[PDB]
Amino acid sequence: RICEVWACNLDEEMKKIRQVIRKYNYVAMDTEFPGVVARPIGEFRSNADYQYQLLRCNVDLLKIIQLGLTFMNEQGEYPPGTSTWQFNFKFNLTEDMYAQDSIELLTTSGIQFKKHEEEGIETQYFAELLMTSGVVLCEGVKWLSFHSGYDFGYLIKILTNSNLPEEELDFFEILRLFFPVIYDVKYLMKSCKNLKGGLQEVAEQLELERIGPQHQAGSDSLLTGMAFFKMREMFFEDHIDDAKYCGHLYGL
Amino acid sequence: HMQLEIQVALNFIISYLYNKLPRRRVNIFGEELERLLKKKYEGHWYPEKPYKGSGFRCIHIGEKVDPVIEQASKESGLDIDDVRGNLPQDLSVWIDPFEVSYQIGEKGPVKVLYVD
Repeated sequence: RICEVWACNLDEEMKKIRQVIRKYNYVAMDTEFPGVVARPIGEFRSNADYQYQLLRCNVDLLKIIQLGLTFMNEQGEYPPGTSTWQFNFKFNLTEDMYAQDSIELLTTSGIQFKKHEEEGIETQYFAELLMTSGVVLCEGVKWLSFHSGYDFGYLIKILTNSNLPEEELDFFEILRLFFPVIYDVKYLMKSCKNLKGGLQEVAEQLELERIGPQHQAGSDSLLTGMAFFKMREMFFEDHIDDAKYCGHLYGL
Repeated sequence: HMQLEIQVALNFIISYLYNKLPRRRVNIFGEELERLLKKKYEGHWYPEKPYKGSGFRCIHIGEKVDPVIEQASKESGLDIDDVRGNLPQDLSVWIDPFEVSYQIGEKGPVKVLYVD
């Protein structure tokens, strides 16, 4: 179900994804990064601006550690065989910046940093693959996520290969170009009176079948996708109002 | 039918606006909102399964304001910032069959306004 992806097999798997996404345009995703380590400097126009500047100063300094993508169709069905891909990126605990607790939490979750440091994927190359595979831009994709501000922040950083836009509004303009359609499940949960908490708590409340290392990108993306479709029929009349939910990331 | 539930929700929301904004505009806001909500909820009200369509029907007023509130607000000559300004921060109102409840703040408890 979940295909571990490293450098040695990046091209092989992206090629498959290049095809799977044609029939399974709904892709749920999650990431794993080295926590939050910095504090914003300067003035802030509002609470939204402060949250964005907080995200910016951290996204610009850290390196993504893991990306999880689960593909599904309009009816919430998975492609035959492998439905989820977990990309492991190159990270060096001796060179790279990070938050102590986050690394320890990830170690306990199963992340093998040693292998990330030796066989991890190069974001620069992954960026190019994302673009040349029709998963990232203005096509007809539906991105499903959970408490995703940082998740998309890291992706935007990779895809543009530069620091995030200084202004919050500019970041969202760019976000729209690469991910025109995004549904953040945690944001949607604010409209569901009986749903609260993080992914694991929502899975419990929705009685979803958890698959794999319950604390990694791939595993989480699976739950997100399952949560989205169930919630989309249960609390939303089979159709999410874009005016109110599309492109809105929890927190930002 | 759903009339009662909608008015419970409306009277609650409107109670914060009176004596804070022009009486006539608040009245229009109230009346227009009822109309918009009744229109929006038709075909999405299941007294058999009240939870069904809860999210679709949820009315939120926070950083982002529900379009129906913006529409009612515009059609009544009320500045959206004035409406959000006199209501509790991040107010969420659920209007379901036989049950109207709300939540002041993202972490606040869900309180019941009307139930059967």
